[PDB]
Amino acid sequence: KTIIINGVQFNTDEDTTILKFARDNNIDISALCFLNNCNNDINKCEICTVEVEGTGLVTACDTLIEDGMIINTNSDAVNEKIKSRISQLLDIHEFKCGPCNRRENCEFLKLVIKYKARASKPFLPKDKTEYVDERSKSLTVDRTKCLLCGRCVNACGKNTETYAMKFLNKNGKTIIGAEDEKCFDDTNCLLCGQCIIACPVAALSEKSHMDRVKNALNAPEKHVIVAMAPSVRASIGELFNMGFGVDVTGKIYTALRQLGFDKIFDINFGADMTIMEEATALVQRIENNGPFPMFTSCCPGWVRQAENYYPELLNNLSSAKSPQQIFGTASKTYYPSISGLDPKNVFTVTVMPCTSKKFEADRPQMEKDGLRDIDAVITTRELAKMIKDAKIPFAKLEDSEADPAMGEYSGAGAIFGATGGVMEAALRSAKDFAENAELEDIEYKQVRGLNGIKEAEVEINNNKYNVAVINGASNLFKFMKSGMINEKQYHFIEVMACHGGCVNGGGQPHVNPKDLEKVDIKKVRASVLYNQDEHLSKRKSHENTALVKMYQNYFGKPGEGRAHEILHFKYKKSA
Ligand code: 402
Ligand code: SF4
Ligand code: SF4
Ligand code: SF4
Ligand code: SF4
Ligand code: FES
Ligand SMILES: [Mg+2]
Ligand SMILES: [Mg+2]
Repeated sequence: KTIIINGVQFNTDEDTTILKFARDNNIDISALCFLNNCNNDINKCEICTVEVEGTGLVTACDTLIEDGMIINTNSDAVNEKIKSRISQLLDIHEFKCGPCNRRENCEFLKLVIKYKARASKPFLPKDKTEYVDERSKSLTVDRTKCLLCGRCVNACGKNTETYAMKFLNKNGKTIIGAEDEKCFDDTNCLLCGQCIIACPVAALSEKSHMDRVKNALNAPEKHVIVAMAPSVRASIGELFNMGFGVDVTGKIYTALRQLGFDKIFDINFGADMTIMEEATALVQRIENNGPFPMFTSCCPGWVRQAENYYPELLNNLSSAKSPQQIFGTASKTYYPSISGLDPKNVFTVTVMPCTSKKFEADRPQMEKDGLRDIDAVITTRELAKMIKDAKIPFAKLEDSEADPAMGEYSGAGAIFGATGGVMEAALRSAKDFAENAELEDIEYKQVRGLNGIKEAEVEINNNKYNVAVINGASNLFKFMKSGMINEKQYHFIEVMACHGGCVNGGGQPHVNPKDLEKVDIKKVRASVLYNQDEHLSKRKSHENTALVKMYQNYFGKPGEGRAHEILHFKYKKSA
């Protein structure tokens, strides 16, 4: 094929779109509604408009290149078309970037600046209450910012296949939202926040917990613990112009101390706990020849998916609490026993790459004697915002260490944030538990990677067992519906709602689609975790000294008695 673009001749054999071919050859073509290899089929944004000689104006993002095409990407007609579309978007957009949470990384603002577009008449809604939905424990909608680009709908479709995010006809105009415009929590929505990640503007956000945290910090009698998820140390640096794949653990500890948190712990400790319980439970099921399979339960998105689509699997879920909740429980029980603090004055805050964690933390039964396991959950973005608001020079901070009591962790706990990490850690402990030995080779590279469905045959003590890692909610649906679950007998199955694992969580920093083309964000974020695992002395959860001390001195033997009674949570289906 011979393609003429802006007077430049190309000879190619590729069968692709104008947009992709142009961007492969460093030709600038703007785009908005195009993301995840699809656009808004109904109301195309037409920001990707180009001029094809003989045909007229076309959308580059969904138009294949053809031999003889003469394309102009920067003609006056094209620019006036694009500018017109952007102006029409501005007509329904509250253009107040000042207090906006996407001010520093908004795509729409970049487009407005680029094409110098102005609204025909500024959209200044006086009461935004009709435009805002904050009923959810995880997600919030601000339709004064919504461009109706459909990116959240497509992302929900491709990531979860639930289509919990839909186009709706409200009042006679189109909005996006949950089924029947209900609160997302009350639908089949997983609260995974992939829709947020896909959003180019501030229309979709996480349910803020920053005020809980601030009020707790400023409350004289409250002792505020903070603990960050595995993924946070591999991600937040992005929001401080430090680049991708940068380990910023120590800087985070320092920043948290400067924020005024009273205790600095780590969720990876909780991960080691979860492994302590779950590996024990797995060995128990192995020696009892059942029941099989056992599913992980640490992902609240997956838990909600099971609740809403496969309740019969609820009794197959591990009873071990997630690292977050198990850490919280221990923070309300064990921690006061080694600190002298009044448990009621303890306020436990987690930092998560996840929006669903907010819902998990606010589950009614996630408490004991009137004390919440977790009192607040802030996302990576929220923590970054809190750091910036405090004018803390994050990139220049010196490394500090976490408080040891519930802050030490192994590499096994460290790799939790990546798909297949929980599986690998769990196997590392379970083999040692079952064989009553301390094995050398602990790396299970078969369960790693971005493959949607991963399988492995592991040999434990005498026999062989089948494990599966489900990478993404849509892949859970595929795994179940295709009957892959019935092809063989599975014994242990990991499920993560977000493809790539928690490193690609709904509470993670937004990334420019261009940088998304430049960088494999999932592998790069996971690389930090695996690198931490490689260079750590202890690489098994049961080799965690602080954790071993905690079990020996307080909880006793895992998987039973005190440990089972306090550190476990069971989901029950309804009759
Ligand atoms: N609880 C918990 Fe987890 C741990 O440890 C996080 O904190 Fe994850 C991450 N990163 C998130 O959110 S949840 C799913 N299990 C894998 S990792
Ligand atoms: S969504 Fe973007 S363009 Fe709209 S107010 Fe916020 S920063 Fe400005
Ligand atoms: S919420 Fe965001 S992603 Fe969804 S249609 Fe509106 S602007 Fe697009
Ligand atoms: S939170 Fe997840 S399941 Fe719910 S609408 Fe958004 S992408 Fe879909
Ligand atoms: S994979 Fe991780 S970030 Fe995504 S919903 Fe599950 S726990 Fe949250
Ligand atoms: S980016 Fe092509 S129609 Fe929206
Ligand atoms: Mg299309
Ligand atoms: Mg305080």
